[PDB]
Amino acid sequence: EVQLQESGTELVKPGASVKISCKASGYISTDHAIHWVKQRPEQGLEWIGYISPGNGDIKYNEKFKVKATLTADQSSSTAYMQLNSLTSEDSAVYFCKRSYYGSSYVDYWGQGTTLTVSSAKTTPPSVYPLAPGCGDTTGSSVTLGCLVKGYFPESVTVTWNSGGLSSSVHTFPALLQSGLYTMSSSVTVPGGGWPSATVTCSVAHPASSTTVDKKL
Amino acid sequence: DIELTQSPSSLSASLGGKVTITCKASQDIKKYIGWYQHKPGKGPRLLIHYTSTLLPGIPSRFRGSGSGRDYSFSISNLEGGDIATYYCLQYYNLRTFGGGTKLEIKRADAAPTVSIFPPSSEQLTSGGASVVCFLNNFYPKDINVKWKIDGSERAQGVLNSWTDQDSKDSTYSMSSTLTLTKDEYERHNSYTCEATHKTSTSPIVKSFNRNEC
Ligand SMILES: CCCC[C@H](NC(=O)CCC(=O)O)P(=O)(O)Oc1ccccc1
Repeated sequence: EVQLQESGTELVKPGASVKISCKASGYISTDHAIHWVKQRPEQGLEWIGYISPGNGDIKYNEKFKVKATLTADQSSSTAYMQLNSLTSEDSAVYFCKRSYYGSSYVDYWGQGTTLTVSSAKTTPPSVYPLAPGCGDTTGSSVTLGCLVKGYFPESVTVTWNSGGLSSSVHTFPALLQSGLYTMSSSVTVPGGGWPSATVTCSVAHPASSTTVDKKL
Repeated sequence: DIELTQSPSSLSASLGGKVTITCKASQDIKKYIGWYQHKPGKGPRLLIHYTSTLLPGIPSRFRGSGSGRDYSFSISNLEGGDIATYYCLQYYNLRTFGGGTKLEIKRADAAPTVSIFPPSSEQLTSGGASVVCFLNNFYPKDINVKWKIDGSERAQGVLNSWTDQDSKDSTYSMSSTLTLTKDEYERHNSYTCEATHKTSTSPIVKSFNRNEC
């Protein structure tokens, strides 16, 4: 039906230039202008500009005039946005959407492209076990953790106890430490003293091929 | 271009009551403003256009109003499922969105169960030491956690990240890691995690005595 299909994740080095697409199927490309919208980490949306494939005018956010170049390949109904001089600040999700006219039923947005911009290369995560030490332990519950330290790029799945311990798993979002990503999780299990089923955290990082199972 | 101030960002709503978001423009924008909903996971869903005109399928508990520069968005019954960010979007002259209202569900205050974790031996053999202090299940979001060595407040090395609000409990948890080099770590013994949180006047301090217990 009407779809705006976007380019897959672009991982790229600072200073470079990227070109991201919006493949407009299911309707007549020249009918609606394509706007591109920027989605900021944690919160916020920023309009970049639009290209109308009909009369051909493009209008940009003043703020993006030098950063973005908007274009459309009319023959294939693919509109592309190019981003010049990628700083780390352009890490973001970018979306294209066809304009909404009058009172139409639904507003069509693309699925977005994530651009993570950096000079780092693929690195397997360094996993370490976190278990409470000798702090009395004569009661309460126990909280066990695993520190997924230093990896690139984002994508790490920390399955607890090969799925068994779904109970209350907190998984804290990853943040950048010195150029790589660090992240962690915690499970709390019923009362004191976990030693019975070798609890195990298992973290996997797709781009690498890594499967670490730290139990002890 | 026209600026569009929108407030609040964060609203703690109780499920069952109403929320009133507001966007004030820099020029008169002639009722050309729209309101979007943006949950995690999906692209923004349009809710209202040209100030008051609801969308096909959008419920009438959502309502929109306003005229010159001032405009308001209203959700009469906050439903478990309206927890999203709402941006407004003028289009009287190019397009400009408001910063957004992140809604979260308001609930009883609850105090954090703190834990501190020593370096894992394997991290030491690598040459590093991250001490990690978990602050699980509290409300509200605000917690100020201090890291101390032998009573000495260390602030660099500290990495902090919070969990999203848990669907089935409505608390938030936090993780705090202090990354130090093997040497710095071996020259000190006490490491202290100190949460200053609304639920209690006195700071929640937790310390572990290095290795020997
Ligand atoms: C509030 C809906 C009005 C949509 C705008 N459309 C009109 O201004 C067209 C005239 C008409 O109502 O017929 P547009 O989709 O271009 O702006 C954007 C730009 C970026 C994201 C979302 C919408």
